Amino acid sequence: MRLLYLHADRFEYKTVKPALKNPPDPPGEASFGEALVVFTTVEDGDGPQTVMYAASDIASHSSRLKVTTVILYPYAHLSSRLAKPMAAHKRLIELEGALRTKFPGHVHRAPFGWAKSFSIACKGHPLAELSRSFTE
Amino acid sequence: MRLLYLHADRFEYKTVKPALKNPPDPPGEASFGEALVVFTTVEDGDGPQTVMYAASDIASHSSRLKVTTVILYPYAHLSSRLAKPMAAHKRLIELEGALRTKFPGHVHRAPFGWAKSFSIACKGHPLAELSRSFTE
Ligand SMILES: Nc1ncnc2c1ncn2[C@@H]1O[C@H](CO)[C@@H](NC(=O)[C@@H](N)CO)[C@H]1O
Ligand SMILES: Nc1ncnc2c1ncn2[C@@H]1O[C@H](CO)[C@@H](NC(=O)[C@@H](N)CO)[C@H]1O
Repeated sequence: MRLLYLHADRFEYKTVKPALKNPPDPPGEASFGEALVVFTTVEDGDGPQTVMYAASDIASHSSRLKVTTVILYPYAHLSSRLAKPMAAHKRLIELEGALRTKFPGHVHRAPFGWAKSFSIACKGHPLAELSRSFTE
Repeated sequence: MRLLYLHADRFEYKTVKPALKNPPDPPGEASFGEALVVFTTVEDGDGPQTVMYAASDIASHSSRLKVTTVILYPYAHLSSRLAKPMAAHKRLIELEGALRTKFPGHVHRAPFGWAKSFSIACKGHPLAELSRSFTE
């Protein structure tokens, strides 16, 4: 699993056209104030262990940043070892649930498999932009 | 070399605090209308060949998108095989020059080694977000 952590002043996205056949999530759109935006690429052989490590790390980083909102944003582009879409969707769902056990604020998982426009205003402090890798 | 191609409606950045010791570029800030934003991670053993492949690909993608502005945005986070900063700066400079030989519009290389805030409004069409890897 490869993550990009962007500490945002604001974030918004809107689903456009699908990028699968039947995307597994409904279309939709959402916008946020200050949040940690976590661009999330599920990799082959990401499993339950990987999910728990990533959840714990997002929680711990969020805690030090003092953010109360985390966006889990499915993203195909951070890796060249992708999990298949069906598995990736499932791991993203589990990540979202595992995060709620570890982090007390708002957790929003964006729709999987839709093309989306988005807008972010990313902070420029030293911890505002970080990458993480998790394996098992 | 690992690239992320974001086809933006608008992009802006502002340098905040440095992230090296003496950053090699001056501080500053800039904003743009529609552009291809190319987040660029220089990897160990990126050389002149790599630069020319990447330049040609950015040019060709830009051409099909019909964009007339390319932002080369130094980015440390897309890879786990980074080139050292001094080499990375040099390759980024060469990429910028090699791009001008291949693409006829505005080329802007953002300051290397500064922390920066930024804002992007990224399009949601099917080619708006792509990743590339180049080696030699
Ligand atoms: N292994 C994986 N990890 C995370 N997300 C994945 C995935 N495989 C498929 N996706 C999702 O399907 C859309 C098209 O591939 C993907 N869409 C996107 O990545 C857009 N935001 C940018 O192109 C994404 O929703
Ligand atoms: N191998 C490499 N490829 C591309 N850029 C590189 C680099 N090594 C160092 N940098 C630059 O130094 C800043 C801190 O590492 C980096 N700053 C950034 O990556 C911020 N935009 C986000 O943290 C970047 O300017």
